[PDB]
Amino acid sequence: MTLELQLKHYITNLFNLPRDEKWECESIEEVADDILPDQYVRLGPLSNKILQTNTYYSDTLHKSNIYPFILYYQKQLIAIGFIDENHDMDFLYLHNTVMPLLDQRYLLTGGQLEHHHHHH
Repeated sequence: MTLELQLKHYITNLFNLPRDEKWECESIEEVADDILPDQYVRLGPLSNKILQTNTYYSDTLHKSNIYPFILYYQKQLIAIGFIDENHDMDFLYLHNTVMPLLDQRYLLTGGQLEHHHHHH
C-alpha cells in the first residue's frame, strides 16, 4: 500500500514499461518554484521553500525521456509528478503544507475511460 510503489506501477502501466526493472534514486534539495510551475506556486507557502525531491532515472525512463520525482518535506509527502516527452507536467497527487488542493485516487491509479453508467 506504499505510495511510492503505486507511483512506479502507475508510471510503468502508463507507458507499459517493464516493472521488473529497478531505477536509480537520486536525493537532492531543490526549490518547489524552480521545479513546480508558478501556477501552483504563484504565492503559495512553497514559494522559496527547499523540498527534498527524489528523482529516479533508468534505461526505460531515459529512453522514454520521462523524469519522475517525488516531493516531500520533513519525511512527509507534499506532492508527486513526472515530466513526459511533451514537457507536460503530470500531477498524480498534490498536497500543500497547509491543505491539499487536488487529490484524486482514480487519477493516481488511473481511472477507467468511463464510469458514469455500468448498471445498464
